[PDB]
Amino acid sequence: AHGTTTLAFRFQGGIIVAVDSRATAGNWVASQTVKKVIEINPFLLGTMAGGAADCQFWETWLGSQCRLHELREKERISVAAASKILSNLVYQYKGAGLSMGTMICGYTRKEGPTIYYVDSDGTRLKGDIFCVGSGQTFAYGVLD
Amino acid sequence: GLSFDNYQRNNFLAENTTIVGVKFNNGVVIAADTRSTQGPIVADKNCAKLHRISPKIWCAGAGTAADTEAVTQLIGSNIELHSLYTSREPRVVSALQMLKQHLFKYQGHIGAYLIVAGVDPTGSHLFSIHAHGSTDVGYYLSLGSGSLAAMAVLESHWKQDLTKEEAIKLASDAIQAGIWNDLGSGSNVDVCVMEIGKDAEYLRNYTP
Amino acid sequence: DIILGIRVQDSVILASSKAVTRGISVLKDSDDKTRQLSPHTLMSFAGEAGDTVQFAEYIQANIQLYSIREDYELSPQAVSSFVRQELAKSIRSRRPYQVNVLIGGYDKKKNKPELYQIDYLGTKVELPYGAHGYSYTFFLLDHHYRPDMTTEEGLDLLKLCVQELEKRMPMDFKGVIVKIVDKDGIRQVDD
Amino acid sequence: SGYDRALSIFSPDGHIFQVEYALEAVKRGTCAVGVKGKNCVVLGCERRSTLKLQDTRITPSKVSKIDSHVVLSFSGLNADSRILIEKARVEAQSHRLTLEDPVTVEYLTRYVAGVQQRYTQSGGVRPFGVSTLIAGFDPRDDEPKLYQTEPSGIYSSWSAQTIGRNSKTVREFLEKNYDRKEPPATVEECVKLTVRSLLEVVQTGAKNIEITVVKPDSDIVALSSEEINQYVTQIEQEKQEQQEQ
Amino acid sequence: MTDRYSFSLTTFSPSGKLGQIDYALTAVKQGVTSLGIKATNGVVIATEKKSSSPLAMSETLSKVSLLTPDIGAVYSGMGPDYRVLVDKSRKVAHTSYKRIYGEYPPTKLLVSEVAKIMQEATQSGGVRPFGVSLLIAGHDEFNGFSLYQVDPSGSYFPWKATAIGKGSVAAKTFLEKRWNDELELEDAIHIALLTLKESVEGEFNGDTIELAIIGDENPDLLGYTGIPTDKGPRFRKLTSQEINDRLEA
Amino acid sequence: SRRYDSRTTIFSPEGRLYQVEYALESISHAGTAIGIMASDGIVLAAERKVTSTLLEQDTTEKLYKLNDKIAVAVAGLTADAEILINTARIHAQNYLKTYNEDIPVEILVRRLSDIKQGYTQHGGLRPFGVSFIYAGYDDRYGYQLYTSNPSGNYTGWKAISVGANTSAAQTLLQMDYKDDMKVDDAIELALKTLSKTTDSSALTYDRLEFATIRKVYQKIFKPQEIKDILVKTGIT
Amino acid sequence: LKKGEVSLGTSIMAVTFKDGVILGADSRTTTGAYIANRVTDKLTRVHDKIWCCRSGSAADTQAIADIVQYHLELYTSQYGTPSTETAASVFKELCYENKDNLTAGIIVAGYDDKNKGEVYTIPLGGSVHKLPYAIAGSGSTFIYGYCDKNFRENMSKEETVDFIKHSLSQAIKWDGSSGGVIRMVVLTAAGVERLIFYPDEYEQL
Amino acid sequence: MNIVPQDTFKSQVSTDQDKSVLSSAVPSLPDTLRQQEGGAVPLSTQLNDRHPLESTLKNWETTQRQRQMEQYRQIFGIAEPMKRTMEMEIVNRTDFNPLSTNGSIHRDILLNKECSIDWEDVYPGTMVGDDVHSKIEKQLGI
Amino acid sequence: SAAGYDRHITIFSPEGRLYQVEYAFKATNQTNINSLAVRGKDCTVVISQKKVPDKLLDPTTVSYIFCISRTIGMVVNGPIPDARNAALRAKAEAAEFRYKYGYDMPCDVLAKRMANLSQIYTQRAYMRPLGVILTFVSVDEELGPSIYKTDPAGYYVGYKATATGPKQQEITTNLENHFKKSKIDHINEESWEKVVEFAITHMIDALGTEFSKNDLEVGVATKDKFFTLSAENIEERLVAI
Amino acid sequence: SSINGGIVVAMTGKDCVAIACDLRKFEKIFHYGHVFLGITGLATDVTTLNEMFRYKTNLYKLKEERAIEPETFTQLVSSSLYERRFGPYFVGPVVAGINSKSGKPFIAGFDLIGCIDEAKDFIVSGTASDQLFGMCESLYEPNLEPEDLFETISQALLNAADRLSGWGAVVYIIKKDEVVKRYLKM
Repeated sequence: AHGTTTLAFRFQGGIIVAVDSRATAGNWVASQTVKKVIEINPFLLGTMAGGAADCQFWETWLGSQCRLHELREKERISVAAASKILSNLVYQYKGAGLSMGTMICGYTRKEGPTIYYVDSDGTRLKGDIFCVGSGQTFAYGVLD
Repeated sequence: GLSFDNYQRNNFLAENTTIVGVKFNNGVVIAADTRSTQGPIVADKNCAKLHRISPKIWCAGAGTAADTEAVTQLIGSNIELHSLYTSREPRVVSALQMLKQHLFKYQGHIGAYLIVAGVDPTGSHLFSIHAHGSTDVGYYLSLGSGSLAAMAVLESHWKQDLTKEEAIKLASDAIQAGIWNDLGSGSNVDVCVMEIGKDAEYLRNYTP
Repeated sequence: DIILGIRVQDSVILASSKAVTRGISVLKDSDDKTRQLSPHTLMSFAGEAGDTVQFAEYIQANIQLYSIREDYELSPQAVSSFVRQELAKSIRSRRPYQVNVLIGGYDKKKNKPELYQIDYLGTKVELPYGAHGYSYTFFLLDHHYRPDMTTEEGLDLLKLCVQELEKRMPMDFKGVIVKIVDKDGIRQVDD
Repeated sequence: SGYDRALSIFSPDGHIFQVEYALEAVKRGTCAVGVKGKNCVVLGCERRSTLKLQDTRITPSKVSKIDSHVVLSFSGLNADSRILIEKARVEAQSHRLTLEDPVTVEYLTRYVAGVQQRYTQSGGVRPFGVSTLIAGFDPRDDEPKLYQTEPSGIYSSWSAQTIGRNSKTVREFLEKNYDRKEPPATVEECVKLTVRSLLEVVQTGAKNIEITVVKPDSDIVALSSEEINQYVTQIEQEKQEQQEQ
Repeated sequence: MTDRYSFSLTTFSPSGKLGQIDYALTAVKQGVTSLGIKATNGVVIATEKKSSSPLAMSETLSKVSLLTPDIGAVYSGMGPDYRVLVDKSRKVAHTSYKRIYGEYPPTKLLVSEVAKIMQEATQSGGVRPFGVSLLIAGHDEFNGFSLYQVDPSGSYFPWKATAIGKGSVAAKTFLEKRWNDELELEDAIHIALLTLKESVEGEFNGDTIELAIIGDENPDLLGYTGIPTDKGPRFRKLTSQEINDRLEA
Repeated sequence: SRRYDSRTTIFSPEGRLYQVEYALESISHAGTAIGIMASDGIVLAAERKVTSTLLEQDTTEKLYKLNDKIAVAVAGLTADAEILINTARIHAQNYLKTYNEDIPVEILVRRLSDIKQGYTQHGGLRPFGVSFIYAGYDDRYGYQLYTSNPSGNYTGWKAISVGANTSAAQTLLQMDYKDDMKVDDAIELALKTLSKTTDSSALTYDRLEFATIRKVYQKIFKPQEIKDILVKTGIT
Repeated sequence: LKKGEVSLGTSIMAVTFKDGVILGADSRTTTGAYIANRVTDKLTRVHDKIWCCRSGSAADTQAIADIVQYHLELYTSQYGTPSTETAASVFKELCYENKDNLTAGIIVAGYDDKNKGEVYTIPLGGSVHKLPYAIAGSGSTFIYGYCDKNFRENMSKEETVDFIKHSLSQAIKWDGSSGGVIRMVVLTAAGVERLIFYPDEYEQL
Repeated sequence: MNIVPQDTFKSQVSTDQDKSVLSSAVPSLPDTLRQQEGGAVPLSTQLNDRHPLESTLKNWETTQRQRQMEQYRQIFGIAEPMKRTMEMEIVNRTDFNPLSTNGSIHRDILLNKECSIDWEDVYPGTMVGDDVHSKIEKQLGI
Repeated sequence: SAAGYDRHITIFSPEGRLYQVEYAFKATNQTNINSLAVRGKDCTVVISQKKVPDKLLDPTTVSYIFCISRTIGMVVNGPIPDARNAALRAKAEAAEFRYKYGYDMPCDVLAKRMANLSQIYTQRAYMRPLGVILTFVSVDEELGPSIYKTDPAGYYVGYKATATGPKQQEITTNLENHFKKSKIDHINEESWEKVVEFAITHMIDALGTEFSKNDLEVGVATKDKFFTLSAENIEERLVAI
Repeated sequence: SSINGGIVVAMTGKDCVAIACDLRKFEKIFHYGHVFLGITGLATDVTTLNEMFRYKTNLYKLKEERAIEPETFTQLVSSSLYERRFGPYFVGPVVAGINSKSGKPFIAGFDLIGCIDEAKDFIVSGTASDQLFGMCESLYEPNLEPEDLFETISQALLNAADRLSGWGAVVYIIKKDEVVKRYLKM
């Protein structure tokens, strides 16, 4: 996945997620624009920042898990629960070869707006502002 | 059974005698030296190395000492149970088979090298046993770091017609050569004599 | 990751630093190196990412289950022994991972504070002092420690240790979170 | 007839009789009652009169805390309830570990009902002769939850429910004296209603009644004998004043 | 599946009794008489040999078995169950004790292992209880001499003297009238012979009764010499000639 | 009924478990055991049922040691009791190994009761059919006395009896128990109750097992001590 | 080949002749340059008239030979005397199915009234080959020419004895891991014959 | 006809490969609390850095038994291995002793190990589990 | 007969008996033939009665004598299917013993092994005993001539001589009288042919009415081999006194 | 906090034994009745072995109804160590005691997989290379009275200490009747 800058923060009534869409050309022509952020649900988003296949596959799988949970409990899943599911899954395969760093961003009635960061090492960090990319110090300084 | 726990932990932490057996016309003799060394230091100047699988089947070992002791004791328990089960005196071939299969199962990871002598209703028997599970028959055998001097002595004065006294003298002389010429061997000479139709005679500190 | 523990006459003081995982610009207000095992027993941990948090949460779940089952609170000594057993059991069939744990409690039955340190191999030591992470502080602690210190004197000693440590940290040493465990429970020092 | 010898047999009219027999076993246990208030839940239990030589300080209570916000009472075989309660507590801790969120009341009720159903699926096992009442509040929520579970694995949601011995009289009393349009708006009203419901079957009085109160933000309180005695005396005084007129 | 289990073969009767254990006790009571007498210097264990036909060689089948060099056992009931339990006891003496502590177990612990094995057969879904009763005599350093009786249910008790089998009540009375705290091993052997004389209907000679003793160490039975600290076996089975000589006297 | 009593995992039409009831009924065929907790200790007494001559009294069928602070009196089948006693000893040692503290009595009692209850819930297992009187001391509750039956239920007591004459013994204990008694008074009361309720001609020393727990040590009385106390109390 | 193990450095020959088969070998076992066993019987019997010689790991071949003897005893209890082909097939199956973990090579010689004397060879790897004669071991490489120049079909017993003696004497002369006495087993319809030849006899050939 | 056990490595992995311990909240993930393994043991760590002899020792007796069954099939027919397997399965299935782990006497007789001892015999060998009910559930399949 | 259970499985009756075991015992006399086993000085002889009433049968395929190993022979009383099952298991047992302990299986040890298997059958509910009686004969290298018998109850014992069948009592009495007369627990003859002739004579005088060469089956065990005789050998033995 | 590593000395007198260990509370000497065990090596393994042997000796006393003798305890330690043949504890254990029935002294040492060395004079563990073994060889004499034995072992430890941090010693003198435990914080 592209090491391009990815930004996420939570101001007062939601989450702003910002990416740079400067795609990299190769021996191909794209029918439409690619997206650096995976749409897990109509309410959940994630970022790739790692191995493209790992992020796509496991975030689609996470969307399936969240859908099944919401069907069972008749309520939207909390962002903490979804991030914990993803973290447990990636930790079960720790050291096997996976590589993925994702930012799970959501907004629920009970929690509010929440951002978590999940890594292929099993890290799971809750936060207010996240900047992950090639050059992220400049963006973090501008935000602060 | 034997555990493999903390194998990875131990790897991570790491990354940071003279024995002889002789055969005479009515039995066998097994002899050994009595020096125990924890490296260059003499831990014990009088240590018994002749071990009893059964009252008339004896053995002496080299290699990993704990492995030798444990394997000898386990085979002794099996031999005792089998002899009770069959109501018959144990045979040397049975102990040989049990030892060979147990050592072959562990693929050489149990470091026991043995000389096994004995008598049974079928006669007198002497065998050598290797840590990987191979065994061999012989009329005279040597083992340990002093085995070459002992084997030279044995090749000097061995013949088909040997009485009990001559066999005892020859085994004692082989152990003596190991004692004098090898740094790992020394001190006393322990002997065990087994005859066809008699009790086993265990002579601790025979010559000295 | 740096963890410090000081036991005084009436309480235990635990100081821990922030994470800064790897080149990720994070603004947050929480302590991710501390789990409350029980109302009078606290645990601080420092080590490899992923494994250490999993182990800490597993220990916390087990202790909460015991508390619910018996309607009773384990002593800090029993908690530390259980933690040592679980840590030694985890690396039973795998490569060991870097982890260091400080357990600070207040035995109500004995009415006294206690502090234990457990390393990555499973070595548990009862101590009046304790530190893990950056490697001098032992000399200063030995020079300025008394078994009968009050809470204020312990906090002053901890401030001295923090000031000494800050002069060698690469200026990214943010606010160290300090917690106190005593007969009234567990609280966090604002300063 | 010959249709009640196993759990895997339907009768010609479509019944499984061993389930009804487990319910019969439940019917012999001491009475339990649960009343849902506007902002609280009250669980009341009937206790057999303590024997003279019995040590009344260490015997387990009739209301057990599964977690800091959920309580459970039972009726039926006392030894099976220990197994069910232990499994419920283990499941609550496992859910907290797996999803960082404590269970909801309905989730725990469904887990208990699942265990009870799973113990009806073999010819070599015996179903639990226990019926349970599970009460609490969802985390960061203020809606009281009360559920009932049965030996077959069926669970239901109630505003007020009684199980156990002579539970029909208590249920009729509750139906007469409880309306969902105007639930009791204070803890005192709910506790008084629970006491009066239990007094219809309890032979002696305040010494055979246990009461636990659950309030939001995980507030679980077990009332002492003196408070229950005060409630009973107040109810008796009101009844005497009514009868005097 | 309906084959992942099997219902219990031993259940409580309405009176509160386990019927299979009682029937095993009846099977024991239909067996041949065996006895044990505990003296100050040893223990005598005796039984009556039986034969389907005179053409059978009674020496091939022995009701007296050495469990350890210092522990022996005798029986009343069904022979194959005896053989199975004796093999198991001989194995357990090594697996549980001698491979751990380097020494043979005391009498009581071996009796406990045998009794646990017998008890596990009364709470099963596919084996009946053992229909046999056990007499175990032994000696150990810290307890001296001991005699135990083990029942089909797995209960065991220590006895000064006891008998099991068809003629157990009369033998028990005869031993009650003929026991004291100062008896010797030879006196115990004589009393055992007299007691067995009252139960054997046929020939009471050395080829129809079987005796063994737990007495003093026999260094002549070790099979090797040279170690003064190696004690010989204390279990010794009397030959037929010795029994005949004692009967003549 | 004969239709609903063959298996342990089947309910009767009235909701009863007949195998459990028969296991409970089997207890009355065992010798009486009495436990009395005083203000400074616990007394366990047991009347041997199968007492007769030629039995080695010096070498215990009813009083057992679980650890240095917990003891048990047994009523019922002794082999099942030995199985459960070995299990309880292993559990106590496991708790000591894990927590470096002595196990509380109630935890051990609950573990054994759970084992019994589980043995009432599998088609291939029959109930144990034993009753235990637990006497223990722990730092949380002090001295405590429990009983457990084959059904898996356990109860705490001040003075309790199990076995052949539970009703009469309980009547006597109710009429004669005081909360402030000492260990000697409890010893006298237990011996008097055993002498009154026994169906034998007289209460001698060879038909008694006696134990005490007091500050903490456990004293398992030898036959000579039993005879001495019998002489002292006037029972003789 | 595991480190510290024992290898079967030897000289093995098996020759079919007019009346049956003969199997011959030397009697030396060496660990490195030290002769661990000066007198070894390498002629292993797996059935009354089915014999073999082994090469490679000593422990692996001993285990395989024990299993083969057990298998042939079961077969005999069921169907009677097996053929040499059956024993060769069992040897081949054992050697091939375990070739990733054991190092074994076998020369099988046999006699039966149907096939009238046969030789099979199973080299390292587990393949089987049927030959009028076979040679194996470290010392065999030095007699590939000589044997190829001196073997005739349907030789008499004495001619076969002389051929085997000469070939094994040359192999002993040139190979360090070979020496001692020559042992031979003659398998015919008349029974089993054992022969031994001493260094003072064959070294003068 | 195998002497040393073969094909001991796993070919596939999944987060639900252990059916005995699965999370009720997320059925596709394992339950870390009820595993009781220290809480920091991912399955991936079990795929590497094992002692080479461990798999050989763990599967040795099964391999010898399979070789014996194959020999019986070759020499005697289908009926002999069928009968041996049926006997062993009946004996193993009728035994349920949650309080003990020792093998039965009849199993030892069938295995021809009445008078044989190995290190498995000498060395036969929490907050959650290890109770009778867990064994009941595992045995009955419920 | 069995009242409730005990008609299917092996559990105790109120009298303390196992009815299925006794019924398996009664099943051993279905074939209605007799066998005799005697010991010589260096041989052991087993003689079994052949009954072939059907004229369509091939007599050479009817046999109740089996060869278990090189030195052990077995004779079975009872139906032939269980006989063949037992024979195959005994062959496997002897071969496995030889593989595991390095020397040949003795007759008494094999008898004990089969008896232990029978004990398994008598104790397990879902297993039935085999309705056969097994007699093993050999010349053991330690114990000399040996005869050992095993029955469905798991009981085994050795014999100086033995007989089994519907008419075993008469042969047993005749053998007992002969051994009383001779005061020797064996037969004092130097060849197995004389022992075979003596066993044939004993069988003839016990059963009565004599027989031809096709009504008999003879197995002989020496120190090296156990072998079954053919019809011509039995004819020679009958002719030679 | 360091802890890893140490030294243990055991010596045999006339009717007494002595066992001593170094010290910086973590102590390397434990007792299971009248049997004493000193362990050198990894702290984790020392704690684990102590807990395991306390477990096993408590079970042994409950079953046998008597305290375990030094010889039987030596065999138990050997078997327990050999159980972990391929994952062994990094420990050097030493056992000291007096046999209750006979009164004879007993000392033994073990390797990490359970090989038993039964020495009649003395046993050194932890570092028997630098100076401790030589000092004990030059200082030990047979058949010493308990006061003489205590002086000899204390002097050996003191001489080893001088060969600079806070160093102490713990010494046990064991006779058939009583056990005397002293400290040497110098």
